[PDB]
Amino acid sequence: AQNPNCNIMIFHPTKEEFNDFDKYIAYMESQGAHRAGLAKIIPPKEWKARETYDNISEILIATPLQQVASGRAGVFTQYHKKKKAMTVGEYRHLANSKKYQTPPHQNFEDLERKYWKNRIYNSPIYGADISGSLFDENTKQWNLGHLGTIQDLLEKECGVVIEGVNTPYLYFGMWKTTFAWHTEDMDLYSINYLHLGEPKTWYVVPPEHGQRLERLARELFPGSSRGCGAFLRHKVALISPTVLKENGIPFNRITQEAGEFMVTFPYGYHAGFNHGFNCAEAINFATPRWIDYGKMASQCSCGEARVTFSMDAFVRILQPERYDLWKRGQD
Ligand SMILES: O=C(O)CNC(=O)C(=O)O
Ligand SMILES: [Mg+2]
Ligand code: NI
Ligand SMILES: [Zn+2]
Repeated sequence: AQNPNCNIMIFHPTKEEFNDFDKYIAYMESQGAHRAGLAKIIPPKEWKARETYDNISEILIATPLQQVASGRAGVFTQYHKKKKAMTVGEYRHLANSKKYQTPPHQNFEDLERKYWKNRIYNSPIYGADISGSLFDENTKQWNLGHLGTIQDLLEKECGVVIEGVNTPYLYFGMWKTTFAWHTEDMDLYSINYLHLGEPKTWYVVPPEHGQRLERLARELFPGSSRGCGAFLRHKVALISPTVLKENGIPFNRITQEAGEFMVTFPYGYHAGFNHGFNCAEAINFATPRWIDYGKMASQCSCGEARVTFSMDAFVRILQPERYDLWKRGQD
């Protein structure tokens, strides 16, 4: 069995290996990459996503989200308070202001210590989930707006043609902006490219151990757990590495820098934070190996998780018994 300790693997494809996206994901899995739940891909030195980032300031962040925490430093939830629209140039100036900027620090480990000690006492503003792409249309390799769609994969594997579309999303971050513990919708893969700016630190639980994280989360968030049998789908709960280690939950950590891709694998729980002003692009995708995960994925039916148009067909075809209850949650 390849990668039996479920370590995060780092790949350095050549320009020739970077041509065929599906084939390289399958290669990474042949080496056991998926057992970690997360892998890093460093593009070949010849590759670029676009020529420059000098002309992005007029992108609009229509609904910036202020991430307000409740709880204790290692075990907290966050809610998202909607703020007035601002441009990327306005948001970058805000991120760099004395109120929001990254503090002085020694290295990534010192900054991680400061994040976990102090996150709850601040409310950073995240420009998340913005439909769009920063890949140049002429970038032919690993262009997140030109991937094979999940609807086409389902059709290729299972023969059923379905409605829906699959497009990327931009994330503009600042110091302490936070992504809560989650797997993807329908336990899909994700791919995330850090286009510019400061790093993003990730935490991940191997898919084979995801139920250990879920049982801890039910213990730590007991009211939320009574409210919903899949409340991590709400994407609001945070648990620190120290707390994970105290409770024996297997996990790994890695820091992504500008110019690097991360891939999350089906049912790989992940969480993390941004180091300072940055911009990432991410999209979900599927492979043949995903189908069995999609069929078994938990679902939120309490009404909180509210998701995209295209998840309807995935539930309807892969989980017909759950469809009626899930759809009631959506309506
Ligand atoms: O970058 C973020 O805030 C969150 N991204 C992801 O969870 C992902 O790419 O799957
Ligand atoms: Mg612009
Ligand atoms: Ni994710
Ligand atoms: Zn729910």
